[PDB]
Amino acid sequence: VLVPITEASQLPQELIHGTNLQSVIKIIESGAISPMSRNHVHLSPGMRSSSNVYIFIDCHSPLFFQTLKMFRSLNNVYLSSSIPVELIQKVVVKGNLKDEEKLDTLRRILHERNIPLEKI
Ligand SMILES: NC(=O)c1ccc[n+]([C@@H]2O[C@H](COP(=O)([O-])OP(=O)(O)OC[C@H]3O[C@@H](n4cnc5c(N)ncnc54)[C@H](O)[C@@H]3O)[C@@H](O)[C@H]2O)c1
Repeated sequence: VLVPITEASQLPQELIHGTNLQSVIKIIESGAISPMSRNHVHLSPGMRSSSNVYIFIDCHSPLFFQTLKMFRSLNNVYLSSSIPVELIQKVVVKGNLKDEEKLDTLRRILHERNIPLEKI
């Protein structure tokens, strides 16, 4: 069962969507993190073990609850409506030597949208 999240005071300190480098490029280019198979986008308070990309949602955006409908399951996982990339606070990628070309792409699209990228 899910309960509603309607006030910023209920948002954790960070809200993270774990993914890989190929999805985060598709995410930025299509303009939104979409629920896909599931009915909601799954977010971890701050994931698949193979997730090397971490998308931080800006929990302090004045437009947060005008853009997302937010829920929380009893085991503390946050479920949301489509998240526009413009609500993305920061994208953190664990670098792999094999993905150096994709990261240059990610660097450009994120700058074009003024989303900061951090490579660890
Ligand atoms: N992703 C997280 O950080 C997170 C948070 C908490 C728990 N979980 C757990 O993980 C499972 C959910 O799987 P999931 O979160 O990987 O999602 P999912 O299994 O439904 O797979 C959807 C995939 O599509 C990607 N995607 C989203 N928007 C896209 C777009 N516009 N273009 C291309 N790709 C896009 C997502 O990043 C994700 O990799 C559940 O068991 C859930 O409890 C996930």
